[PDB]
Amino acid sequence: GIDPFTMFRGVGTAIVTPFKNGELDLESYERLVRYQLENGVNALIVLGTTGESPTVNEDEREKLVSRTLEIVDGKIPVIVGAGTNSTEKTLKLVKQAEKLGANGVLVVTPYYNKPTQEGLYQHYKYISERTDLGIVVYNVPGRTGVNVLPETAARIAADLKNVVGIKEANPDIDQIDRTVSLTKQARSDFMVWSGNDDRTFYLLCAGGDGVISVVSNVAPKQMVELCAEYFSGNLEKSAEVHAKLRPLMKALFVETNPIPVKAALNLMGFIENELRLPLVPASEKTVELLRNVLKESGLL
Amino acid sequence: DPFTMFRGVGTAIVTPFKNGELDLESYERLVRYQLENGVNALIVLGTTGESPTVNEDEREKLVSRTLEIVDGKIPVIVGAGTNSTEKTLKLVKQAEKLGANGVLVVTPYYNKPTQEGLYQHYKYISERTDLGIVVYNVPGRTGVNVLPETAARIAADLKNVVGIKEANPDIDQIDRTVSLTKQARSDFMVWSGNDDRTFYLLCAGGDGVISVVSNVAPKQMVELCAEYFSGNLEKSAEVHAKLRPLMKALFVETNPIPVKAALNLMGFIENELRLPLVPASEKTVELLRNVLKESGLL
Amino acid sequence: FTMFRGVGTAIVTPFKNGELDLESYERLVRYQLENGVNALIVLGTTGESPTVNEDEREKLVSRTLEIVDGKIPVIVGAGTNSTEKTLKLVKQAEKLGANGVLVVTPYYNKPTQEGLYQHYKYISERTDLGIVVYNVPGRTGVNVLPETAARIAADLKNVVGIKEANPDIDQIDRTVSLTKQARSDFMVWSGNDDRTFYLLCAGGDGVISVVSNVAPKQMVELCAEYFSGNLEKSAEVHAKLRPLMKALFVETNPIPVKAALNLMGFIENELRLPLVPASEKTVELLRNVLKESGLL
Amino acid sequence: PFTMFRGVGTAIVTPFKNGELDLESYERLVRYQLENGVNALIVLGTTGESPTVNEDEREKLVSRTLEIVDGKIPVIVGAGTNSTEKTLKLVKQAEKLGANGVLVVTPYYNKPTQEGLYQHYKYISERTDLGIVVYNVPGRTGVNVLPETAARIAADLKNVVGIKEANPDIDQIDRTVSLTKQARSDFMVWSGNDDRTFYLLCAGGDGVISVVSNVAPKQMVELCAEYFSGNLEKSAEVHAKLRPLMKALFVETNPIPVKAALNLMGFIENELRLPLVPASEKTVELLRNVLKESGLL
Repeated sequence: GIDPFTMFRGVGTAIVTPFKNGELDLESYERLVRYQLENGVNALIVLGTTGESPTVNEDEREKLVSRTLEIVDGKIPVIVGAGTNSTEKTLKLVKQAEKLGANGVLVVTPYYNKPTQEGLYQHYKYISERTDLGIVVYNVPGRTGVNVLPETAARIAADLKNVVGIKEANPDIDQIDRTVSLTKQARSDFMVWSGNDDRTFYLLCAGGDGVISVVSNVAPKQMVELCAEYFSGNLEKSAEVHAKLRPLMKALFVETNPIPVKAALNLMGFIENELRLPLVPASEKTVELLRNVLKESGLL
Repeated sequence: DPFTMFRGVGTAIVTPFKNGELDLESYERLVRYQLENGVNALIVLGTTGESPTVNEDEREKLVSRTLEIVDGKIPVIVGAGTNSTEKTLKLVKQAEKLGANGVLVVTPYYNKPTQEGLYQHYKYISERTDLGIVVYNVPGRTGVNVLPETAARIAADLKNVVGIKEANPDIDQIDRTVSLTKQARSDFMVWSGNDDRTFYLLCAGGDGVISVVSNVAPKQMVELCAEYFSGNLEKSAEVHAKLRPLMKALFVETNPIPVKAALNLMGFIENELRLPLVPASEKTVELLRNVLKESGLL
Repeated sequence: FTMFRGVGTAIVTPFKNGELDLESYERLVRYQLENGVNALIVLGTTGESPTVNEDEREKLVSRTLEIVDGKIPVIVGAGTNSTEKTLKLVKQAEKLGANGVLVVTPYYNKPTQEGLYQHYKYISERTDLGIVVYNVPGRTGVNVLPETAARIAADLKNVVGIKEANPDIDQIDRTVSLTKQARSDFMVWSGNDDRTFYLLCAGGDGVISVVSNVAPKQMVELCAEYFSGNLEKSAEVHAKLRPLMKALFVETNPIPVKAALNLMGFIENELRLPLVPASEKTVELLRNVLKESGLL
Repeated sequence: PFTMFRGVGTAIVTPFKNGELDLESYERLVRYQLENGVNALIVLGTTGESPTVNEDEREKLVSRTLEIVDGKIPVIVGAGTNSTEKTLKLVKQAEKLGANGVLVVTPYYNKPTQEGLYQHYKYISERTDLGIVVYNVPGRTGVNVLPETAARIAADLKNVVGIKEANPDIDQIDRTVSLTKQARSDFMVWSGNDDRTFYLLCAGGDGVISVVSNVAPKQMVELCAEYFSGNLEKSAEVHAKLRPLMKALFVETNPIPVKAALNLMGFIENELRLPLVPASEKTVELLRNVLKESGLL
């Protein structure tokens, strides 16, 4: 089976997970979700890297996913980060998300253990055969130590009907170009979304479908506009939007994400600037950089 | 406990599987092969032991069986780190309860902590456990590199941290990790995390290796270190050069895929792994056949 | 008007019996002019500038200029890692009647960013010929920072543009953006065939090409579709050309392209040491790709 | 055999003053090298700014070097370009001037194939009597000589005496030493990075062609000499003590920092030729501190 509502185009926000006094801060979370919804965002990715999946426990995951679904109420698909480096454990998280009523799962290539390409394929196949959710492959070699080859992504697209697309966070334009080209040749409706905000414009140019975004946490309307202008055939306006957002795109990565984005959302009054070890709050220099860029972007 | 402060070879031992379960009889044979050949420590449930796919119940069985066989002859150090500081503490406590002599704690992978984050991660754990802790740096797998200055800060401040397994292959890092850590604390241990860097890490002033190659060639890796420690640098270098083909072959695919194929060729285990890992290709198996034969191991 | 838009072909320097093959060469120039190429770059990397002596240089540049008869710009590779020698080469180009010079960042000696600025400044002030900065860190060991490129753009009016062969999309993006903010009319051409489409999307002006040696009409088309406002057709030309773009770099350029031009009957497959002719594997690949491509 | 030195070969700078060779300062430097026990001199290497020294100056610099040295140690002349034809010419010029050997860089910028590199050195080998030193420096050239390629060279071209290995990867260092000496037992492998010298010696190599020895000849000599004497701990201690200076000399592209340093020491004018320019104030201040710390100032 499969859930086609996961086949979104445009911006899917990899939303942070707000904490306060060491627990989930769902009141702040709800404000953030509504901020996304009110600003034209087309999907919500919960418990991705940006949402600190490594440090959110099982009971917290269920609470956060359920609350998200309640707020969203079917307006846009809700896609849940649910991948580890164990194929068995990954299936368990996928099934928990399915049980909760999620539309889809975002499933990272196993990190740290560096599986072969055939291993990656078998990993997704095992999951694909045991769920009715739409599955999004998540490639981010900088974090995981492994890169899904475009040919491997294409084989997945052809064989695993459950897998609806891929979040491509390898910043190499050769990879972006070939991932878009090969997967869509294998299956014409396979989606390819940028996993890098600053690659979005070029991934659209390559023939892709949008972005699963960090920037949209703080600037959803602008990221939406970037994509919307492109799809409208207004390449020049899309590029101008991309240009305008550049300072913010870079500033959100001067330290490991989500450290800067949480500092920025705290500056804007949405959340407490609290993360879980081994992550720690942004440096004073990062915070000063964000303050200036946000003010210059009219967000503060 | 100075027991964990081993010099020489600590074998990062594989976890044998058969028909989807732990193969503890094969594991016992491997452990005895290690003991018979003079290795100075065992590291259980490291990367080579497929820690990501071995469940909690299996971890208990595997660690208990190891201690039963080893019977206090050499330290048993248990891999017990995740990318969550809270969960890592839990794993370390379980390891303590099991009777581990120490823990090997990988830098959090995938979430790319800052240097202050790495420090705080080890400080949090170090202050809350009675066991010796070995920092494990392996940027190629984790996405993060512990700077030599950060390792030195850890050595100076965290008395519980007994040393570092340094698997960053850059000789500049190797040189500086050894130098800065031992300046911070004279008996801070530094072991190579790469078999083919062992010789140079020894030259840099380090203490040995936590090894993949010793799963199949324990005696030769022990000889490499022993020749060095006894003042015979050129003989150590010769041992190194003779092992180089085997050292290279064991990483032509992601470890432990080749080492399990090798141990299977040698009759020790079934060639079985857990997804997302899969058995070695025919090309890899053929290479191992040749290299193991040349080495006098087949 | 060295400010060309579209395709500027980095043409190979044909040899035969260890001497310049000026006969084969002229055919190739015509092959170029017939298919709407917008410029010619002579004695670039692809033209084996390192192994072509000064007399050959002169004979080659003059023969080129006579054939082109002013139809399109002739831009001559004239750069070494010595600022003083580079000037000598640039003045020579200027005297033979070149329209512009392609000046590679000093290779091998890894100058500082200030060093690169003073390098182009010194040359720029002692010539009245259009200058193209040429950045290709993979070969030279140095990368012109976009901010350095933009400082060149703003300060040195003689510097007309940059050939950007750093394949990193981040660099491509920033080079285009900063230099054009510094100076609206500053030109940025791709130095990698397989980056052309993206460089165009980035606001660039075309490509100084290797592939165009063998498929000039297609490269021109790739650009023309883009300039006309047909982004999708352009991307398709780009995808269709992908096999050939890759095949031409399976060994160090121009080893593959010369082999290809030989398959197509244009030149003899001869290079000068330390370059040697393509392997059999390379040749077989090229034969297949060229056929699939309709060029053989 | 005279060319087959062990220990320190100084890649000596080329001094300039008011735009011309400063042979008077150069002679002072050469004497500083000899006095401090250096085992060879490499002239017109990267450190000697070979790209910007004209043909006439090359001759004047080489001739003066041989006159001062008068056969005490091998004088090896940097004589390689990215053109095989031109390289042969420079090699012949060096040979006619009386150089004891030539240091021949892998062709830079045109990225030759492994076979091309082999044919490049074969072509030169068969056409001169001088000992040739292969110079591998991928960071500057864009090409890396494979250890297997260097071993083929060792086996085949009896005229090639050794290699200056400036690829800083310890794997490459290890395998270049290992494979070349297996091909030919007396093939020399010298480090082309000061901060790799200790490890290259441990690998079984033969010393270093050095930048640091320009300012600290005796210290670099001691590093190698302690190792060769079987004094591993002492060699390691020299290595550790030289770390600050080794790093400071490359905070900007060599020879920018080493010229600033020699100028601080009063040996030369701080003048380079474009596209090189003098060291920044930050670099100058670091060198001052590091040199005083090292007892060189």
